[PDB]
Amino acid sequence: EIILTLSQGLKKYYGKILRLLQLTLEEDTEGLLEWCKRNLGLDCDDTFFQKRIEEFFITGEGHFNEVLQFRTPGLPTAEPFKSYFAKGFLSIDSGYYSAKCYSGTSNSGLQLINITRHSTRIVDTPGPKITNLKTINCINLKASIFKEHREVEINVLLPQVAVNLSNCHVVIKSHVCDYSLDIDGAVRLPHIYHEGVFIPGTYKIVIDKKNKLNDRCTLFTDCVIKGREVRKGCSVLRQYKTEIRIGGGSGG
Amino acid sequence: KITICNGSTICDQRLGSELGCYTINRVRSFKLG
Ligand SMILES: *[C@@H]1O[C@H](CO)[C@@H](O)[C@H](O)[C@H]1NC(C)=O
Ligand SMILES: *[C@@H]1O[C@H](CO)[C@@H](O)[C@H](O)[C@H]1NC(C)=O
Ligand SMILES: *[C@@H]1O[C@H](CO)[C@@H](O)[C@H](O)[C@H]1NC(C)=O
Ligand SMILES: *[C@H]1O[C@H](CO)[C@H](O)[C@H](O)[C@H]1NC(C)=O
Repeated sequence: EIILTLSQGLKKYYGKILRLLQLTLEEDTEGLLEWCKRNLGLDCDDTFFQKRIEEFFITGEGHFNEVLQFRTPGLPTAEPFKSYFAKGFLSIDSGYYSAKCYSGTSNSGLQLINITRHSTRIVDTPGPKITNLKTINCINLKASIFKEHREVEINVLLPQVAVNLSNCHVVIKSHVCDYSLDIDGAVRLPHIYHEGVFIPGTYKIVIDKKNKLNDRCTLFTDCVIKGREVRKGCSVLRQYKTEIRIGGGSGG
Repeated sequence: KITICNGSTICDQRLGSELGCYTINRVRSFKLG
C-alpha cells in the first residue's frame, strides 16, 4: 500500500480524465480512489468522472475548481481546491500527457457536436489520390499557409471525418481542448458523453514546419465535396480518399 | 457559413434552421485581448 500526495493524485485524477476523454489510451490511476476519499471526500467512480467532464464542458454553471467541480458565486485548511475560477481553462496534465481544456462556460455557444445525431453518411466518389497543400478544395478542410509563423494550419470543419497523421508532430487547437499529437493515425478528439457522444464541432491542426520531425508530415483523409441537388436548396455530400503532403517544399 | 443536415447533405442559408441541421461559421473579427 502506498499513499499519494495532493499533487501526485491530482496528476492521476487528470490522467483519468484524459483517458475518459479518449485523448490517451493509457493511464496511471493507482491510488486515485483513496486520494479522492482523502482529499475530495467522495468516491470518484466512473459515474462521478462523467459528471465532472459533462459539467466542465457542457452543463457546468458558475465557477469551477482544479478538479472540475462547480460552485455558484487564516487558519490552516485540510480541504483542497476551494479556489474556483469563473471562466477559462484547466491544464489537465497527468505528467505523462496534458491537454489545455476550456470550460463550456467560456464559450458563447456550445462548441461540441452531438455525433450520435450528426454522424456522417458520405458516399465515396472518384477523386485524386494525391492533393497539393496549396490547392486543397474540400468542404471539411480549410488550409492556411503562414510563412511568417513558419506554420501550416489545417482547419477541420467536419471532425466526424477522420484525418490521419503520418510522421507528424502537430498541435491540435479547438474551443474544447488544445493538445499535441505525435502518433500515426486518426486525429484523436475529446469525447464527452452527455446523452450521446460529443466531440469538438471544429478543430485546427497546427504543423510547425520549422520542426525537422515534420519534414515528411502527411495527412490521409477524405475530401468532402458537394454533389447533386436532391432537395430544395440541398446537395448530397460526397467524399474521396486523398493524401496531402505538408512537410515538403523548398528552402531559400 | 456552411450548413450540414443529417450528416449527409449540405444546405444553403435558408434551410440552416431546419430539423437535423447545424451550421459551421467562419469568424472574422477583432477583439480586445
Ligand atoms: C444527441 O443525439 C441523440 C441522437 O439524436 C439524441 O437522442 C440525444 O438526445 C442528443 N443529446 C443531447 C444532449 O441533445
Ligand atoms: C483514416 O483511418 C481511419 C481509421 O481510424 C480509417 O477509417 C479511414 O479510412 C482512414 N482514412 C483514409 C483517407 O485512409
Ligand atoms: C433529416 O431527416 C429527417 C428524418 O427523415 C427529415 O425529417 C428531415 O427533413 C431531414 N432533413 C433534411 C434537411 O432533409
Ligand atoms: C484550505 O482552504 C483555504 C480556503 O480558505 C485555502 O485555499 C488554503 O490554501 C487551503 N489549504 C490547503 C492545504 O488545501
